[PDB]
Amino acid sequence: MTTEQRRSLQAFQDYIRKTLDPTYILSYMAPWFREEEVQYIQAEKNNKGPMEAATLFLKFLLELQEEGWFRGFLDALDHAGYSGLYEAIESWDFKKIEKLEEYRLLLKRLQPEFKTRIIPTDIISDLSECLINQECEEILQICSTKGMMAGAEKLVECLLRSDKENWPKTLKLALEKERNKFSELWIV
Amino acid sequence: MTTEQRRSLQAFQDYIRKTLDPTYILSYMAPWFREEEVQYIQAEKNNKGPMEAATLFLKFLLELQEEGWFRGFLDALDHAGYSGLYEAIESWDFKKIEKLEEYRLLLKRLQPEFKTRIIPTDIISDLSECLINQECEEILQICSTKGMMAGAEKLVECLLRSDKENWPKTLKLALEKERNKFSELWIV
Amino acid sequence: MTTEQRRSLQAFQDYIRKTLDPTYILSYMAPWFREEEVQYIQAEKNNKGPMEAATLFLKFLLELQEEGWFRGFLDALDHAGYSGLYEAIESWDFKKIEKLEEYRLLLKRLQPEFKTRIIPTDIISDLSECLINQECEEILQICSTKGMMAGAEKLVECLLRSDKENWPKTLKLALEKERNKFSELWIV
Amino acid sequence: MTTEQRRSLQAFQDYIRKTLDPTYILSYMAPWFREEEVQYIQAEKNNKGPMEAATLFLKFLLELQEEGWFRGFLDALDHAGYSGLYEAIESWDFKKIEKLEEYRLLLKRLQPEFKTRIIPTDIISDLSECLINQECEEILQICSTKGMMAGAEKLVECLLRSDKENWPKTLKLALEKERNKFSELWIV
Amino acid sequence: MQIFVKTLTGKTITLEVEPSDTIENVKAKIQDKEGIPPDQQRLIFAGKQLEDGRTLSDYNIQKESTLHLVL
Amino acid sequence: MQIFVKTLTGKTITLEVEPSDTIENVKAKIQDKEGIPPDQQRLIFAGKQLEDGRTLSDYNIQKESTLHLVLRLRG
Amino acid sequence: MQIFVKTLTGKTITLEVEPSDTIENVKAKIQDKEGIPPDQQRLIFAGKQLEDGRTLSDYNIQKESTLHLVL
Amino acid sequence: MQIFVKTLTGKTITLEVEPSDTIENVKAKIQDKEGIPPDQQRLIFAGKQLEDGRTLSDYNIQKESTLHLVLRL
Amino acid sequence: MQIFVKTLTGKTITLEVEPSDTIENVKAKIQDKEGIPPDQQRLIFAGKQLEDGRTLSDYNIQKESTLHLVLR
Amino acid sequence: MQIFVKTLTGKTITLEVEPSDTIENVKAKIQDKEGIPPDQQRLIFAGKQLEDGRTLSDYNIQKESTLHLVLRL
Repeated sequence: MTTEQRRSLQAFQDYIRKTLDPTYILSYMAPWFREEEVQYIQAEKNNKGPMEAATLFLKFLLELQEEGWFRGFLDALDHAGYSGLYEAIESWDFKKIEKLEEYRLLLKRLQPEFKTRIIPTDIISDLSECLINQECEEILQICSTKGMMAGAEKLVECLLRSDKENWPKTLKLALEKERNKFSELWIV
Repeated sequence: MTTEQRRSLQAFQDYIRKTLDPTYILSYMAPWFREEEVQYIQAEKNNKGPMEAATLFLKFLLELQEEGWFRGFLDALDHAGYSGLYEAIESWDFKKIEKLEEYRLLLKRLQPEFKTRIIPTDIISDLSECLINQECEEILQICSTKGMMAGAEKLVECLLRSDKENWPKTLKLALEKERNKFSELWIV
Repeated sequence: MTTEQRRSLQAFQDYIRKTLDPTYILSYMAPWFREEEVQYIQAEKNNKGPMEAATLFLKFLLELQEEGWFRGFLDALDHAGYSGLYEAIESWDFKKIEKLEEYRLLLKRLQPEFKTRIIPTDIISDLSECLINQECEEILQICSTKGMMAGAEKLVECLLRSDKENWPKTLKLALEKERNKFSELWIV
Repeated sequence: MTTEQRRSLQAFQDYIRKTLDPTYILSYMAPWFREEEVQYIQAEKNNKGPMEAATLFLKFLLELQEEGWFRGFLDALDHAGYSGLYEAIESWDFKKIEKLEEYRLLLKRLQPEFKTRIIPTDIISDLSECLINQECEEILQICSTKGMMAGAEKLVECLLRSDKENWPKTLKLALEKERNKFSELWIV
Repeated sequence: MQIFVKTLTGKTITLEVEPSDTIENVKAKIQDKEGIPPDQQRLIFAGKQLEDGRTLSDYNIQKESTLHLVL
Repeated sequence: MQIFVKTLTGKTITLEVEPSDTIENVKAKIQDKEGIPPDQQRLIFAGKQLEDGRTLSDYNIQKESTLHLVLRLRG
Repeated sequence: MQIFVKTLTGKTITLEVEPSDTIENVKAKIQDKEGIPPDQQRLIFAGKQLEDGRTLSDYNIQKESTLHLVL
Repeated sequence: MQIFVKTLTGKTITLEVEPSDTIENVKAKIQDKEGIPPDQQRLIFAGKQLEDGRTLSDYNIQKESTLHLVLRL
Repeated sequence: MQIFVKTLTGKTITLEVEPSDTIENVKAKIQDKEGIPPDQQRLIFAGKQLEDGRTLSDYNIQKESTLHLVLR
Repeated sequence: MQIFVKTLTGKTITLEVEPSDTIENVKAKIQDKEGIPPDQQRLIFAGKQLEDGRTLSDYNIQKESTLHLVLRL
């Protein structure tokens, strides 16, 4: 049985990895994993990166034997703030996140001007709903300890990963108030 | 004699794997190991994570022939801050650390509130009494370069690993001081 | 063809690797790299340091099949502030950067004395063309949150990596105005 | 004609491997190896650690048929910062490296106090004169993200591997300035 | 609707409940099944104490959610 | 033209289509063949959710390509 | 002398141009090649929207640069 | 029901008990049988040190299971 | 009670001591075995050089502990 | 003495020279063998671009060292 929904996961992966960082839902997931190997995933985060860490989290997830673990995954996403994935996996329908792929690749090709133009601090408060908490609390720590560009850069990185339905819109809302710049460059 | 007490070590390897990060006692264990196997570890720690690194440290530990190596191991544990563990192996009695497993699973299942609620610094000093030094100067670099959540997350890791007899008490008091939060949550 | 310019690139990799920190060109290279490898380059920077990160960025760079990747790399270099490396690589002629290698070892030999003598806040603005932008705003934040010491030392780190034709001259001009005593200690 | 130096190389092994990290002189050695297999050695460095990675580099070193490989290897050592190993290998006499083995074992034995006592910053500048660059900036990235002891820990690791004739002295000189640590306890 | 309750010993039990039900019911069914008195029971979901007065729907407990019992 | 569709069970179905068809049309044919309603149907190609409105030509589906079918699970 | 039109999705087209050419020329050449009017088209190079009046040399675009066209 | 007790020496001894017995009792059975005092006895099951107060069922120790005894020298 | 003393060369001796014994005792005892005068002897335990006046128990040295000898 | 130069094409050219020779001389000998004018020639040794004025002895280039030839294209 379980194989059916895991298989639904297995075919339907790759949106997950490019949308997900396991560490947060790791904080949530402790009992379903051996206390060990959670660190494998984390060490993979700081070694290879969050995405590769995610695909490893998938490798470990899919092998999961015991019981009830699926709604564990779902609840983990939900309670950590990854919404559109909880939503999308409960309904198995991702169209939203794909229209996101549109705005995502747009940003990726537009990244440098984002870097120079933007001050990651003023706008973060506003589009914070669109981000994870650990996420939000970084950036500021980054541009606090490194610089406005580095911060912004990581901001983009976190944005490309976000599963939130409207985030390009709320972003546009956040700059269309604060000064302007990308208000003329970023459009919907 | 030696084999008997190795069999005693290996008998419950187990606890060790999840209570110890070998790099610190490597700092201490240096003359007894080839540099190659010390280097194997840390590659394992920084790739696979601290536990697997520990279980490997165990494989290599068990391989140790040369005179006095065990009391060497002990002096290393005592001197690294792993005192509460050395106590238990010198008497070969771990009951305390199991009682810990009680309060440990308490945290492990309860992690999210720790994540969001706690500011690791004030309390790090107090349960800095309660943790190993590397852990202590770390978590600072973490919550400094990543932010308070990451620090807290790691704090949980360091606590889950802690061998200190009373550490949940030390924590409970340390939080019963700073603001409240878990004072309404973490009790025993 | 492509292969010639790839191996011709590799022929020079020593200079590139030691003159470049890829994260900036990550801002530019976005559409040409997979996110996996982009984050990897970043994780190698933040774990092992900029040189290995660069060497990996090269390792990944050459692997690019798709067309225009080269002038992509170049435009990224030019537009990122790495101009003068771009210059030298576009003509495949590096003499300038080597004359630099001379003044570079000079600086590294007085680095402690430099570190102690120089106040980054005042001089940095003038030699801003001489550094990448992140390098500039990194260090404002340093000597702000760490101290003047770190600011100067890091100033040296970023300056030693500099690809600017004339930077020792520009440096002498920028310091020879504000104060300075160390002006007698630098030279032609 | 070639086998002769292959045989002498075979003899002076074990001195080589415990003194050497291969990936750097690989950055230099490109034309004699597969562009691949460099990755083998690299994966071995980050998997097994630098020494075993080196003994593999040795396995590969000896089997090399293609022209110029030896003096190529020498040039690789020299230009990579491995000079003094290079000296001894070009002259086939290791006197210095063994006198080093003396001070190397001393440090190995004083490692814990080293860990606690040392702040790897000021000293890195001076014994940056004493080390390979990749290592140094690694040391910094470590204590930047992992804390001061971890950094130092990597510092001792790199020092034991160091081939520089006078490095214990330059350490002592670097230490007698800013007395502050085991300048008494480290003597030469 | 039906959900899970996980003891520290490792044993795992499932309770039949409705979203409108109050923790009184759940604690009571666990009491009925395995014998744990209502006073010492503390159920946790996603690291939060479930309040006796409150119901499942406000706290967002779906079918096949997992509570950890502690005491 | 001919294409492949892969259910979660692993079995593969072979369908005759044209570039002009819109994913809704294909969905209508898959409903017509195996009985799964179009609403509940979700098709994947090269790791992308396929949109009902667009056409196969837009996603560049040539002859003998493979879509993976997924279903809406469940109650 | 030639540079690129990379729809945000996957298509890549190659255009032959001169350093003196104006962005108008490029978009018009894009109209000639792919058939899309200049109206909906937005060309971006290194994260900067290109204005029709300026020229290629003015924006510092050499051979095999990628301005991406996007819409 | 019957279970196993495994010394470090490698020798394996079998104890016949029911889940109702207490680990103290088990330790006492080992004292009465093999001569080892209850104090020195330390029983481990599947990588968990066994508590004296607990019962056999509480640890989910079924038939033909292996407990590891260790002593302190 | 018994302990071990290991020079950096890799060499080894086992010393018979009491918990109350003083480092002077040990250094002289090492002289008694290996011939090195107490003057030239430097003992280190867990990365700390041991001073003549203190005793073994002060430094927490139990049975089969290992001191490292250093020369000149 | 003898040296090696590895063209980007992969060919390895073998040159017969003296330590006293200048990089200019070398480039001219390379023109003599492969025909490439010195103007487009760029030689690198161990990741350093070689300056025309300096000599092999000045660069510590011994027998059987390998230079990489590069061109302007």
